[PDB]
Amino acid sequence: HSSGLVPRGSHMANVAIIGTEKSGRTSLAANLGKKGTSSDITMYNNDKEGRNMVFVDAHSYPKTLKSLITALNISDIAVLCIPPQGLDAHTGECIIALDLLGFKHGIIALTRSDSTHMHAIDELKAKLKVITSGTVLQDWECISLNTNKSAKNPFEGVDELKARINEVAEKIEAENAELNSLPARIFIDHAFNVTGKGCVVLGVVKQGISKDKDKTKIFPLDRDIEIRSIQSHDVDIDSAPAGTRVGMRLKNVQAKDIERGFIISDKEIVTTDYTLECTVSKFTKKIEPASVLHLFVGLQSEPVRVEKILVDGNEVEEAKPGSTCVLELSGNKKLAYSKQDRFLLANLDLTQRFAAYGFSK
Repeated sequence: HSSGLVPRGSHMANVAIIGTEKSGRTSLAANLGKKGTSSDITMYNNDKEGRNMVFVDAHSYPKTLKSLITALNISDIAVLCIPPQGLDAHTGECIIALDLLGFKHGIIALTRSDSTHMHAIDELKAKLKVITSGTVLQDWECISLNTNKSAKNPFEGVDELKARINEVAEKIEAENAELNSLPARIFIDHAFNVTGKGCVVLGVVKQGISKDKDKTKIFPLDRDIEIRSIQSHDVDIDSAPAGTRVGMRLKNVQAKDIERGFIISDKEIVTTDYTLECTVSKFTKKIEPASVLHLFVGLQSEPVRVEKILVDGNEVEEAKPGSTCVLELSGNKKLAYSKQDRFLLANLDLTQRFAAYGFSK
């Protein structure tokens, strides 16, 4: 039994459209759905074509990492846009980020196809088979396409991209369904006041099934809240299973006290310090005590200091690129997380800024 006249269906996909400067990312996202919420990321909704699809354009990357990492941690499928001759520093940084995230499901869009030739595209596909070997991208399809209605081959490859997104989406729907039996968690990416509605948050159910009228909590505030209604693609629903992009009206909390990164759930860890078992990228600088990193967990991102580095429980003066270590980290702000949440560490002053992933010890 469910609300309304026709069940939602577990038909949905949340897709991140990412990549380097001048890669056709925004034009692709903009031609795949209707412009919705827009901050440092922009949602393009499309519930007109079978799935409730949300495409998130990380338009503030490469300027900021938060734009990219937010788009990624609310999405289940990544479309990495690489333009002709587009093997540059940011395409490399995106590949490294996806691989440090263990991001399973994606597609390479070889954009701007009308600006290039088959034989060049075949050479770039060959190249990418190399760069992505032994990474999570290794078996991602590369689809050549453009979004130029005036080209000789207008919108070639867009139908093929969409068909591959739907194939991957079907696999993710089964994976997310397995998570329905877990306790609900919802990650919030936006919060605002709505006249006559009060506190509304937008987010995605990460696991479990969130139900209308649930009495639960919000973290890191650690405050009791009630879910007054859940909306998906403009329609109120009684329940929202894992994977569902939601808008929720909340009782007992004010939008001004919520930030992107807050979590609705019955229990989360809240700390300002972290002890992480980390795997350091081969493509970063050795990590040293008392140095500065940026930490991302869920949809949160804050500066941290490395207090202590251990290898085999013994304290060391460095963690080399491409090594494993424990990092004791300290920070100012209280963050919420559970142990399943992958942490990413960055050095914002580098060229390739991603340093490591880790999990709470």
